[PDB]
Amino acid sequence: QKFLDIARQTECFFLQKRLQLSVQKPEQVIKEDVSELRNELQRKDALVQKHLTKLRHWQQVLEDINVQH
Amino acid sequence: ASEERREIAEVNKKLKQKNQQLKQIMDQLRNLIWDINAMLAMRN
Amino acid sequence: RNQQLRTLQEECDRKLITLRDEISIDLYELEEEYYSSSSS
Amino acid sequence: LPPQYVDDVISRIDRMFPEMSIHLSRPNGTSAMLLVTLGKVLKVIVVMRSLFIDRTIVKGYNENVYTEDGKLDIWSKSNYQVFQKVTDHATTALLHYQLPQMPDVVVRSFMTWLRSYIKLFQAPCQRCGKFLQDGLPPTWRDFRTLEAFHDTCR
Amino acid sequence: GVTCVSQMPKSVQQTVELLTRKLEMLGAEKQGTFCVDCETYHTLMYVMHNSEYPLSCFALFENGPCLIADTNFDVLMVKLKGFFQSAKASKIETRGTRYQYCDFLVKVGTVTMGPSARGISVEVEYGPCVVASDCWSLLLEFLQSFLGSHTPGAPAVFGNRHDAVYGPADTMVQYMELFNKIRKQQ
Amino acid sequence: PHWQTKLEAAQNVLLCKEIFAQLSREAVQIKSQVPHIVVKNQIISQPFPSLQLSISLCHSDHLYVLEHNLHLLIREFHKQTLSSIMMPHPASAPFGHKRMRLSGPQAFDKNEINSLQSSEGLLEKIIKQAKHIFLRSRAAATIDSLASRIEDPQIQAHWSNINDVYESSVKVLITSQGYEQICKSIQLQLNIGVEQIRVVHRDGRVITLSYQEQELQDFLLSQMSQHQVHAVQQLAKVMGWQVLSFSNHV
Ligand SMILES: [Zn+2]
Repeated sequence: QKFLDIARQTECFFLQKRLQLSVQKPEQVIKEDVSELRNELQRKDALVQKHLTKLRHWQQVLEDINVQH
Repeated sequence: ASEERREIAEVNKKLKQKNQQLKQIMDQLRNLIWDINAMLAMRN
Repeated sequence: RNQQLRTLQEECDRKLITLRDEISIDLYELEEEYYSSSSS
Repeated sequence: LPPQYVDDVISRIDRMFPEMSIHLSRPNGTSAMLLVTLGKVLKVIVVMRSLFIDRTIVKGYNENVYTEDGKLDIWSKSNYQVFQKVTDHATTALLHYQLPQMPDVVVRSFMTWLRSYIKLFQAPCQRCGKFLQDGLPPTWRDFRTLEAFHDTCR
Repeated sequence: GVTCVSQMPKSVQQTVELLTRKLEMLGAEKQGTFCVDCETYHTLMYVMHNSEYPLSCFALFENGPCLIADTNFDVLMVKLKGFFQSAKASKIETRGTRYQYCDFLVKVGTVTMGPSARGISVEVEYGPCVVASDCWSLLLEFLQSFLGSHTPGAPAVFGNRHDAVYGPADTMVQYMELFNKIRKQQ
Repeated sequence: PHWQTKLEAAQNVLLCKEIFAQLSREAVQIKSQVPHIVVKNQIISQPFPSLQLSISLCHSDHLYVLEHNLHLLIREFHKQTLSSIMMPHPASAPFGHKRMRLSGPQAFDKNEINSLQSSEGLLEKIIKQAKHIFLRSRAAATIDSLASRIEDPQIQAHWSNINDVYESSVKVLITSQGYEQICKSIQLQLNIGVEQIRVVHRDGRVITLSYQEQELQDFLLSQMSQHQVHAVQQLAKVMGWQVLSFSNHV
């Protein structure tokens, strides 16, 4: 188990070392930021659509319980 | 690229503006869940 | 009449609680989203 | 999680520990408010939503549990300092046993903690005498090793 | 909750102040003045007018049935005196100053068989729990700081059932035993 | 029915006039360390230094959670009389509060019985609530504002779904950028009391609190710097790095 971790913590270290060196010259991390921010907004709007239809659905029944009184 | 940074700022501004729309929602949703419980807990 | 009126108060409350219940789960999922907002 | 699933999980909790007795009133909407009695030592009311507990009011056996009707009246704190400290410790300890992934373990993890409280007033702490600086007995069980050292003790 | 009533006997009056001083060293706020009163009858029976239970009257026997009755129970006794022998010999009342310490409600007062004042009584009622005998270990260590080298080993009022409610009633049985010793000697 | 609505408005007015009278008598007759003021139709009071309660009958800003609660709270006061609780389950007994009649003969204590009879009437039952309705806001806005102001760690607040008047339950999960799994750290359950908030810290420490908004904001900021230090410790546990001297406070 201890051999598992150290050989793995060394593996990610190599990639992590590349990441910062790969952060500098290319624009890819910025490009991933473009996608991630776009995805985050898309998820935000999708949550809204879930909100409105549910909120509108509740608005109907509450009004319905009022017309019946 | 300088232009790419500008688009990120535009995306951030839109996202930041959308966040303002979102914060009001919680306050309203929060306020409603506050009010319903306070009104009900006092029920006779 | 006192009997029939009490049912309405209990009836609307039952539906009223369910509104609070569903908003609670809806608020909880939304509440997390605002704090998750990155860079803003 | 489904409302029916909540009852099954808690009903399963009662089986493991003979001393604990759990009552499921559910006065509010689909938020179980199970009541746990630890034999005769103490009572407690915990509110939980969708099988994720978020509060614990540890009222002693002496103190009343309801107010004017079957209403559970979770809020009313204990009139004794000892149970007040346990309330905070239960309030704090409830969190440390929260695993976001699994809903079943967190409830069970909290109960074995509460089950460890049956021996209150009778177990010395490993660090100093049973009775501490203030008027409180142990009132502090470690999360993993089940020690008895007080609030002032670490 | 759970209590250990006992007596801790020159300068008997000075003992209370000295004993209170020992209590004061620990630190306990003066939250009132308790007043426990005992009454005595022939056939016997005792009605224990206890403080901190303003309504309860606590009628009791030597070893038998005990009932908890509101303050009006006394009015029955005075009116019922005809068939009984009321106020047969003397009424012993013990009044003292309440010293509630951080949920321990420990009180000490000089028992006064009016107006003699021959004894000292210590009340150490521990509110939290009703379970007492299988919880007795707590009270002793609280005592050891209060009094010196003569801790009462056990109150002896505990019959040790499988599941044990104690409540307030059996405490009055404990008070009577202390009063019995005081009455018997001097 | 036109006659029905006309009568309903009158009944509401007669009840409303009673509500102000109950508050209006209570405010000046008794004192609770607060300077109530009486004007024609406005009972001005100052529960907090920064709050002004305009409970003003209006004849012919509106919370509607405090306003409605008055109408309902009065009934409980009205209900206490001529109720089913008063009557004795034993056929022969004087009329009395059922819980009270079983209190005296069951050896209840000096403190509990006194507490039950010490009901505060009407004004205290609402001022204390407004004394909590807005203290919640000052503690809710600060948490909401703090998330936007400080972006380095992310404050997270999971507000409880059952928060009755005179109490509110909080969750706070102060996690860093996106490292929820690798780094889960101090999360405190803040409790909004009537006068002062109450928190219990993750490690076990209990902090009572102050009531002012500024004091709360300081506490979160102090817990802010603590988490970033804890992030070092968590990485030390999971990174190839090993721990050295730790100083949780100072
Ligand atoms: Zn210790």
